[PDB]
Parts: sequence; C-alpha cells; structure tokens
Amino acid sequence: ATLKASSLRALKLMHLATTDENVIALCHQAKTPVGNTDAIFIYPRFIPIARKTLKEQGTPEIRICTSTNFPHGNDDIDIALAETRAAIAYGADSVAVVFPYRALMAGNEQVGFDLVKACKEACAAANVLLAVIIETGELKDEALIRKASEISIKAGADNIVTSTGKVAVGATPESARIMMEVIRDMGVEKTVGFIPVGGVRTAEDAQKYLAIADELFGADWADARHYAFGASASLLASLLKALGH
Repeated sequence: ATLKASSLRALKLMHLATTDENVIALCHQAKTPVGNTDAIFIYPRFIPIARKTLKEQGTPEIRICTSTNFPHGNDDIDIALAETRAAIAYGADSVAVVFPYRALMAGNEQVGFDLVKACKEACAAANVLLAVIIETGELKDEALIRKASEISIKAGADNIVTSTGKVAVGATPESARIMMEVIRDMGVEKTVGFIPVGGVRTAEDAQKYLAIADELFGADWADARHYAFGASASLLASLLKALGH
C-alpha cells in the first residue's frame, strides 16, 4: 500500500504502447478495472480508429500520442515536419519527434535545434504537445545526453523522452536522472516533463523511477502533464497485479 499507492499512480501515468485489431485491443487494455492509463501511443495512421474506439467505450479523456522522424531520427527537417503536420491532421494530442542524434554525435548541434523548433511551431499552432526523444541508449555519453536535452528544451520541447523503444538500450535510472537534472538546472519544470521509455518493467521499477522525480522536484511535480511511462502491457499487468488484479 506504499506499493499499491505508487502502482495506481504509475498506472495513471502510463502512455500505453504497442494493425487495426491490435490498436482496438490496446484501447480496451488502457481502460482497467482501477482506472485508465493517461494515454496511448500508436502510429499516426491509427489515430482516427483509436479516437473512435476510445470514444465508444466511454473513455474520451484517454489521450493519443504518436511519433514522427521515427525511429531513426534522421536530420532532414522537411520530412520530420511534414510527418508532424500529418500527425496533427490525424488528430494527435501529442507528437514525439526523434531528435537527430547521429547528427549531434557527428558534431552538429544546429540541425537538432532547427528541427525540434520547426515541429514545435506546428504543434503549438494546433494546441498539440511536442515530445522529443533523444535516444539515450545511442548517445550513451552523459555529456551528449545533457546536450540533446538542453537543445530540445531551448528549441521548445514540452517533454523530453529517453528512447524510441526501437534500439537495444531504453531508459536507465542514470539517463533518467541526467535528463531530469537538465530540467532542474534550466529551471523549466513547469513547462517540460519527462518520459522514460523502456527500462520500466515491473511495479517496483516504476516506483523507483517516480522516486527519482519526487526526490528531485517534490512529490507533486510528477502529475499527468510532467511524467509518463512510455510502456507496454507487461508493465501494466505488473502494476495491476500489484493491485490484486
């Protein structure tokens, strides 16, 4: 019941991930006997069918998140932006664009800034939030992790995100802490949230991830707008099991 209280908390912070059939089932999985995940995360094309299914089962407040420049994080701005504009036209509540991390690793900090800033202008124009996935498991270095997060934040990111879930290494407690300390060190905790993708597998993992946030900013900071678990139904069935379900 410290574990049950934080399990419930984490369940409601979930951005539940994973065909028309799979996405429909996903929406039904997001609606649980103890409450609803905050959102789902799906490919842009599935947004209209998801919106409808979520509307039908009585859960229109469950948000729909999606990804662009994904999963590779290439450095073509116009492609990243056209993808982001389509995501919006589909009805996304937020878009996770992949930061051009290879470009930053080959010494180019400016293309990450321009790219994030172009997708942010599109999203803000439509009242859509922009998340930025820096892909910590590829950047690897603490210094590059800070750097990608700071550029993202200056370019207007609303949320910074560890990972795509598509490479070998997702979130670790250490990359999570580095990224949140950038939010702290720039003093932008009102305007910027955080999302670990990968690395959270169990109810006990989630509890530990939130405790980093609570210790950094206080226990009120991590609210639906400022913290999400970018995760699948294994985390969810863990969280629910921890609740007697």
